[PDB]
Formats: sequence, structure tokens, C-alpha cells
Amino acid sequence: NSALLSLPGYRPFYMGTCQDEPEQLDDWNRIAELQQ
Amino acid sequence: LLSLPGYRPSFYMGTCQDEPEQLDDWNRIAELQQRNR
Amino acid sequence: DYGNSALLSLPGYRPTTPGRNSFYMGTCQDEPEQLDDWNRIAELQ
Amino acid sequence: GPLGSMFHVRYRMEASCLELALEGERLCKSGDCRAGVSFFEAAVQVGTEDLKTLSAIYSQLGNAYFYLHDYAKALEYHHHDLTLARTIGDQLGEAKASGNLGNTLKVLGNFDEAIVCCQRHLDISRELNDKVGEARALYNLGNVYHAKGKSFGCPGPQDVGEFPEEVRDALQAAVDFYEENLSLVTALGDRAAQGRAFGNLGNTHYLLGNFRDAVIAHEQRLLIAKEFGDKAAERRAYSNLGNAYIFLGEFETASEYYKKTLLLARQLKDRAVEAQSCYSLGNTYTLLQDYEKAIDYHLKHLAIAQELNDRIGEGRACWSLGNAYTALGNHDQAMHFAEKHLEISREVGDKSGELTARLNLSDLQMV
Amino acid sequence: PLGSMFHVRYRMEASCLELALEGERLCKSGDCRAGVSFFEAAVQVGTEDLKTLSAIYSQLGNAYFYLHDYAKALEYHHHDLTLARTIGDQLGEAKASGNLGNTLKVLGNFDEAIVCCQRHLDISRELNDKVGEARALYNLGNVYHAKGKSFGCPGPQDVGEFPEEVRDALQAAVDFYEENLSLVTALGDRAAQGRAFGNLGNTHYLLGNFRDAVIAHEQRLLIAKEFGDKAAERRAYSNLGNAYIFLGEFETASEYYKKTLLLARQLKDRAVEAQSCYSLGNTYTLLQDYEKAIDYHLKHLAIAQELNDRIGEGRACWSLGNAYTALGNHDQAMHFAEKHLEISREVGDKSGELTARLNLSDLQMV
Amino acid sequence: LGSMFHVRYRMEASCLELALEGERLCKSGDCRAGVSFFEAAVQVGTEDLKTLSAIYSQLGNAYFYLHDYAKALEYHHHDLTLARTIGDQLGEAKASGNLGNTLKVLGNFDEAIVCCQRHLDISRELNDKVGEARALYNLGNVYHAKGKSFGCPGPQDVGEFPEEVRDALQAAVDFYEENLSLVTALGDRAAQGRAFGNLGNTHYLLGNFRDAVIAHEQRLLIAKEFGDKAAERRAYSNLGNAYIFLGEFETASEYYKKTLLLARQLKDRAVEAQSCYSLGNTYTLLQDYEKAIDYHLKHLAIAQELNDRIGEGRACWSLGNAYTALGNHDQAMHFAEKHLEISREVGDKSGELTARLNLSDLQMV
Repeated sequence: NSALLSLPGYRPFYMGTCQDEPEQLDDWNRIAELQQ
Repeated sequence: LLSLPGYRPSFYMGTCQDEPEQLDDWNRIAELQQRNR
Repeated sequence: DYGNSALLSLPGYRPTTPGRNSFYMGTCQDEPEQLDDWNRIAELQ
Repeated sequence: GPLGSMFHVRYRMEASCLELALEGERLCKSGDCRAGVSFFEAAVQVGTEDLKTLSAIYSQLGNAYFYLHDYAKALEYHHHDLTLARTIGDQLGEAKASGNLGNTLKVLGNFDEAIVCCQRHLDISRELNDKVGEARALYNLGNVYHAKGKSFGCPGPQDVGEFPEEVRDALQAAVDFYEENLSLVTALGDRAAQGRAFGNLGNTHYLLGNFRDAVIAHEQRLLIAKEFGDKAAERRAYSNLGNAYIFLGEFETASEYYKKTLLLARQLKDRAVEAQSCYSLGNTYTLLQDYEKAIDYHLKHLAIAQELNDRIGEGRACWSLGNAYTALGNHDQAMHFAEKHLEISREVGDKSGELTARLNLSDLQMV
Repeated sequence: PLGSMFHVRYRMEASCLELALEGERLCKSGDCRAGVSFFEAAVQVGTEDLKTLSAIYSQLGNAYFYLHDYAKALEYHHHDLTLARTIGDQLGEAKASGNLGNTLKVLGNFDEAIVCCQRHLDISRELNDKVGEARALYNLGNVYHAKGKSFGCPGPQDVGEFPEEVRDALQAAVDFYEENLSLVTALGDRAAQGRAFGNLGNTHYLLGNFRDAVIAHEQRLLIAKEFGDKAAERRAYSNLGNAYIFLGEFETASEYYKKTLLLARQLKDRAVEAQSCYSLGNTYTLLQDYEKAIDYHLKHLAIAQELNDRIGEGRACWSLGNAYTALGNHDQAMHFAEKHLEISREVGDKSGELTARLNLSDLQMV
Repeated sequence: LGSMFHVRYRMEASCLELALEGERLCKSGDCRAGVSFFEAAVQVGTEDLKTLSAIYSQLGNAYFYLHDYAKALEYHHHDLTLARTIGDQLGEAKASGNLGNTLKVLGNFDEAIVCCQRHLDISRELNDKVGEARALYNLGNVYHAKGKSFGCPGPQDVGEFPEEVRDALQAAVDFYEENLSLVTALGDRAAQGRAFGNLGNTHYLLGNFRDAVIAHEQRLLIAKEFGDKAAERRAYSNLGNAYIFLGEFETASEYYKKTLLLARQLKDRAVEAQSCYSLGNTYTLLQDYEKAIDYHLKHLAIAQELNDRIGEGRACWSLGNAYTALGNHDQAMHFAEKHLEISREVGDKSGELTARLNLSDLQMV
């Protein structure tokens, strides 16, 4: 049963994605503030 | 010593000529398609 | 792990606190890789 | 006389590690991270005594490589940052490096180790009572489980359950983490982070099949997007809302949300989003069985697709137009787009589409 | 027209069976490169019907095998075996084991190939399936034949020190082929009898049992005539010529190589026609009739230049050089020795290049 | 008399014949073609293990020269394996030495030490004095390279270096002096020269400049004895370098002048340019910036000739600072621009940032 659904294809319009929230890299200014 | 490459202390022919590998299988799926239709 | 200096595997660091001090110089050039070996095979029994 | 004609000779020297690093950071600020990487790795070659500076260099190199999609070297430098933070016992630095290492592992598909690293970020944050760090770690964990659930069954039978249990468990874990993040973020009064949480929570419910909860979350994302005047986020909320109302069966409501995406897409002059909006509207009016309006929007999508030379989307429009015209009775116009569907499907390797366009023309020819 | 509420069900765009049937039709037509794409597409869609899925895996393995992508051929035949084992389809298990064995045979993993083909044999005997038993015997013969063949090309004409590992493997092939022959003759399958005689003859040929090889190939020839299979008839003629060379009866060998050339010219197979001329050239060289040897080596050269077979061109040049040298044509020998040097450089035959130099040095002295 | 039998010569290509052709190609300096003929002989194979050993070793040495150190490792490893099984410990030591030098280039110093140590021990066991000396020289070279692989070398003002580097360089000094002792006893003047050169450069890296001068003076004397102008020029260059760090810039200039003399007679434009560049820096230390500009210009012109773009930027930066020390702010701004241009073109990220910081300041006067 666990080996059974190991093979591609099994078991008894068009959409568009869920469009997630953009990856947060608001960071660009650590090194200039490290000028201490 | 026994594993080191190329050692142990032709004229052209075109030898053998074997028998061909048999494949014919391109039928089993369409064959199953009258086995249920 | 115990190792105050074994972390030196991390790229470049480490602090320690007539005549010519500073200003730039150059390089030096060593001695020839000596290959006399192109006639080891040719002598044979 | 100058103030520095011999202090000009002091810059004729060569460049210090800090100077190279600062140049790399300015290039990344300007958005040219390809040049920034060269100056960062140059600072690495010079080296420094200051471990706090070195930690910053590694982390910003990892983040720069991450943005440039060179995830292998992003893993390298975030791993070095973690190693350095661990040896010097900087627990705050250790947590932040673990989080970045986790997100890198999340993209390269190694979810099991990604869980470990983001869990480490959470645990250290709770130990130090760093509430903002605790929240970011919760958000990261939600993102990882969201991505784990999204990997496999993409494409794959999805209507009314049942999937694998593995997928439902991962998505439910994402819901739990996002809601925990939301609770802590609402208590800290961080409206920006609240918006990001609502968006991802809504899309997770959408994949799970909990469409009513998805609508509620995206409505909150929409309100926060308006508060910040973020038109891009506002458009994303409108698009997600339309998607959810489709699956609820309220196609009229969905059309008006897709219309609002089109309005903002035309004002931002984003041709790609504009085309995706027209395609969604075409399918919506197909569900409403108003095939004349469906053809109108599917044509608008086709024209933008040909403009952007999006060959894939061209075939999608041709197939939709064929069946819209077939539902109206225009057998000659249907045969035209079915031929165009066959041609594109061959050119792009859509083996599924090619077989269907053949089965379509066979039938169309006979009436 | 009388049913125009049609084309929303065929329009949808999807089904696994439809993609699979398209893949099979492409393989039927001989374009297995396109067939593979449609098969793997059906794999992506998937199906509930495990009997269909088994057929898809097997025909994908067979298709990849024909396209020489043995790595993926191993993948899908391994999946077919796994599926047949879980559902307890023992007939399907045996057939999948056989295909997995032949794939492993080409990949040089003979030890596991033996296991898989042995499994095919055992299950066939257990279910009393005589046709499957015969096919498994033939497969086992083929594997040992290939295993024996894989121990060093430096055994040319005609070795002498055969290692016991090679003799044991070839003798095992002889045993399996004869067992296959016994069962096939009892089942009355003339086609399978022909295939057995051919491989049995070539195994005896490698073993050095040339008289037994002649006998087996003579039977292959008779069966090829019975079926009117000119291709098989030509293979039998070629194997017979080869064997008579090693027996030392060069006159008999020449007439068998002549019959290969006859059928090669009628099938308009230029490649086989050239190989036939080259064999005839070497046969008359053994007969020391160097004039006739030059005639056939020239005919081989011309076809080689036609087919742009640069390798075979150098082989003709070297042979012509030594044929002319045996006659005394020092000028014509120097011409082909130069052409031998040129080709040997162009194709990277480092051995040939050094020989052509050692040939011209000597030839120049007259 | 009987040369109407040559169809028997037509078949061939013997294991030996392919090998001899490979060796002749390497003798002529086309080792790319020689490798093909050697590997062809490997394909044929032979019964003679002494021949096979020679093939492996010369293939390793050929790949080594072609900078394909991975396959150089392969065939020297096979030569070592063969020498070990049949017990030609004479063959074993020589193969270990070649394997060590290969490992030395690849940066695997730890294994390189062991292999050349094996060469040394076997040579001492067989009382092979010439082999013992060659082992000592190899060990010196490995430690010299190990010490150099950490170096952004710092005798600067009063500088410190890691203990690992000093230990490796001191080990090289010990091995070179042991080699020198055995080589002087064997009366091999050529090997004495090579030892003095490497000993001098090791002392130079260590900061023992007086000992470096002494060693290079001996290298110079031996180079004159053999009439080896190339070695003479190397000694002159090393001597100049050492006198710079001693602080005697006048003496250094006259040694760099002698390098230029021999470079112009050998018509070596590349060495001639390096000599002018060293002279430019020497007169900069002597604060005679007019003469420094003269030699840095001569270096620039040869650099543009040889299209050495890297060295062009080096001249531009030096000229900028020489003109700045004189006060020619317009001429300084010209070479600072050229320094910025070249540094961009060659990817010198350090130089690019400096040229910007230079033009900013120069513009204000």
C-alpha cells in the first residue's frame, strides 16, 4: 500500500496561481551603519 | 600487479554477424483498447 | 567543540597587536623545474 | 595650497576591506547585485580582523547570491555566517543566520533541514525574549511548510479533497504558524507584517480548500494594502479574491474582482498582469455562459500575448477561443483557432494540447 | 448535421489512455523519439488502471531501449517489475524480469542480468508456460554469449589462450541455446529455430568449434530460405564464410562471400556490399591471388569513398599497399601508403600513422 | 640482402614503437601529440614490466608539463603501484618523488610530505647519494611552496607572520642546507647553484635578508661559471629585491640596472619591462621622482607593446603617484583616469575603487 502509490499515476477550465507575498529582502544597509 | 592497465608476461575481417534483437511490442496498448471497448 | 583557533577555516582574518618601512616592492622568481627526462625509454635491452 | 596634496598620496595606496565592502553594499542598494558580488568577494580576499564586519559581509553575500538565484553560493556564505556566529557565541547572529540558511534550503527543496534551521531560529528567539525575531521565525516556518505542501500535486487531482495526507498536514502546519505570527504581530502593532501574514494565510487556505477563510484573510490584506497605498499588494489581493470566489461558485462576484485587477493593471501599465486579468475574465464569462463577452476578453489576452511573444499563452488563448466559438456555433472561426492551437502545441512541446487539438478538428470538420 | 452537440468532451484536453495510444502509434511508425514524449506525458497524467499502467511502463522501457537510453530503460522496466510484483501478476513479473535482464545485459551488469533472466525461466516453468520458458532460455543464452564476448577484443585471429572464464560462459550459452532449440523444435516454431541456430553457430565460432558452427549456420540458411528472409540468408552466408576461413578452406570461403555479395547487390545495401568486397579481398590474399585481391579491395574503396566512410578508406589503403607490394608495384604501393598515412592522421589512428611511416621508409628504397 | 619481404612490416604498430614515437614528440616539445601516442601504447600493452614502468612515468611527466595534474596523478600512481608489487624499490622511490611533486602543485601538502619522505628513506637505505640529494631538494621545495601558499607576505614596517608559515620556511631552509652539504660533497656544481637560489629566496621570505644576499651571491658566482645568462639575471633580480628590504636603495638600483643590461642583450621585452618597473620603484624610494617617472614610462611603453593590460594599469597607478609627488596635478589626473579605465577592463575591483578616491582628491586642486 505504501509501496503501491510510489509510481506516477494512481488511486480511486484553467485557473492561475495563488500569487504569494513577495520574499522580504528589505535589507541593504547594514555595512554603512557598521561604519562606527 | 594484477590490475594495472595493459599487460601480461589481428588483421581485419569483420567478424561475427549476430542475430537481430526482436522487438514488436507496439501493439499491447491498442490491443487492450478493444479488450474493454 | 573546544577550539579557539581551529575556526581559522573561515576565509581570511586574525588579529595580532638604513631601513625601509612600508611602501610597495614586487615579487622574486625561484629556480627552474628541471626536466632532464626525455630519454628514459630510449635505452632498452 | 591644498588641504591634502600629500594626503592624496595616502589614497594612492590600495583599497581596504571595509572600502570594498561598502562599495558592494552600495551596488546592491542600487539594484546591480551582479557587480556588488564581485566587490564583496574582493573584500573576502583582503580579509579583516573585525569579526562583526566579517559576519555582515558573509550575510549580505548570501543575500546577494540568493537574489541572483545562485543558491549554491548563497548556501556557502550563509553557512559561513552561521559557523562564525556559533564559534563566537553570538546567539542573536546565530538565529538570524539560521533563518537565512533555512530560506535558502527551502528554495533548493531540502525542506527537512530547512525546518531544523528555522526551528533553531525560533528557539533562540524565544530564549532571548526577542519578540520581533520570534515573529520573523514563525513567518519563516509558515513559508517553509507552505512551500513543502506546494511541492507535488501541482498539476494533480485537487477538487474536493483528498490529495495525500502529507500535503494537508504540511498546509495545516503553515496555517498554525501564520496564525501564531499574526497573533504576535498584531500585539506588536506591525501593520506591514500583518499584511504579509494575511496574504500568505489566505493563499494557504485557498490551497487547502477553505475558501471562505481565504476570502476573509485576503479582505484583510486588501484593507491593509489600501492603508499603505501599496497598489501592487492591492492588485494581488484583488486577484486572490477573484480566484476564491470562482471556487465558491459566485462567478458574478469573481468577475468584479477580476475587473478591479484589470483597472490597476492598466494604470500600472503592466502588460503581463493585464493579460492574465483578461484571461481570468474570459474564463469567468465562460462560466457565466456569456460566450460573447468571453471571446472579447480572450481576444484582448491574445493580442497582448502576441505582443509579449508569450508563445505558451498564445496557445492557451487559441484553445479557449476555439471552444468559446464552438459554444456559439461559429464553426469556421472555431476551426481557425483549433488549427492555431495545434500549431502552437507542436511548437512548445505541449503533448497534451497537441492530441486535443487533433480530437477537436476531427469533430469540428464533421459539422 | 445530426449530432452537433459534440466537441466539449473531446475539447477538454487530457486523458491518459489517449496520450498512451498516440505514443504507441508513433512507435509503430518508427519515430520512438516522439513516442517517448507522449508516453511520459501519459505518466504525468496517471491512471487508475494498473493493467494499463503496466503496459505503459513496459513500452516506455522498450522504447528507451531502442533509443539507446539504457538508463531510463532500466527505470521503467524496474517500475513494471515492481508493479507486477505487488499485484502478484506472475506472468507480468516474468516478462518484466526478462526485459530488465536484457537491459542489464547491454549495461554490462551480467551478474544481475543472470538473476533476472533466471527468474523469468523459473516462473515460466512454474506456470507451465512453454513459450515463455523457451524465450527465457534464449535470453539466458544471449546473456552468457555477451558475457563471454566482453573479455577483451585483443583476442583476434585466433587467440589460443582462452581464459577459462570465457570458455565456461560460452559453453553455458551453448547449453541454453540447445535447450531452447529442443523446446522450440517440439513446439514447432520454425522462426525461433532459425534464431537459435544462428546464435548457436556464432557461439561455437567464438569457442573455436568451427565444424559445429558450420553445421548450425547451414541449418540457419535452410530456415532462412524457407521463410524467404533474404536478410537472414545473407547473415548465414557471411557466418559460413567466416568459419571456412578459420578451417583453412579458403576456396569454399570465397564462394560463400560471393553469395553474400550477390544478395547485397540485390538488396542494394552498399554497406554490406562493401564489407563483402573487403572479405573477398582478404580471402584472395590468403589464396595469394593478389590480382583478384586488388580488384575487390578497390571495389570496397570506391563504396567507402561514396559512403564517406573515412575509417574504411584507410583500411582499404593499407590493404592495397600490401597487395601491390606482394606483386611488386612499388609506385602504386607508395601511393596508397601515402593515402594510408593521410587518413590515419585525419581519424586519429595513432597505430596506423606509425605503420604508414615505417612502410614508406622501406618502400622508398626501390 | 633480401628486402622483397616488407608486407610483414605493413601490419604493425608495436608497444615499443608507439612509445618511442611519444618520447620523440616530447623531446621536440610537442607533448600534446606525445600523450596520444603514449596512451596508444598503453592500449596495446606489453609483457615487459620495466618498459611499462617507463611509459607510466613519462606519461605522468608529460601530463605534468601539460598542466593536466589529474592525469599526471593517475599515471605516477600506477608507476608507484607497479614498482611496489615487483619490489623495484629503486623504482618505488623515484615514483614517490614524482607523485610528491604532483601533489605539491595540487596543494595537497600533507600527502606530498609523506611521498617525498618515502623517496628520502629508500634512498638512504640503498645508499643512493644522488637520490638522497634529489629527495632533500624535493622536500625543500614542498615546504617552500607550503609556506608560500599562505603568504600575503608581511615583513611590513615591523610585521608578524603565522607560526605555521615560519615553521614551514625554516623546514625548507634545513632541507636545502642538507641538500647543499651532500651536493657540495658530490661536486655537482649545477645542483649547488639550484640549492643556493632556493635557499636565498627562502631566507628572503623569512626576513633573513643578509643570509639571502649571501646565498644569491653564490648563485651568481655559479651562474657565471656555467655562463648561464638566465640564471645570472635571476640572481641579479633577487639581489636587488633583498637590498631593497635592507634599506640600501642605491645598491639595489645597481643590481636592477644589471638585470636590465642582461634583459636588453637577451632581447627579453617582458623581463626588460619588469626591470624598468623595479627601477621606477627604487628611485621612488630614493625620492628622485623624475627618474622614477622615466623608468615607469619605459615600462608602460613595453607593456602597451606586449598588450599586457594588467601591467599597463600598474604603470598608470605608479605614474599618477609619481606625478603627484612632483605636483603635476594635470598629468596625475590623466594617468588616474587611465588607471580607472584599465581597472574596470581587467576586473581589478581594488584598483577601481582607489582610482575613484584618487580622482576625487586630485580634482580639487
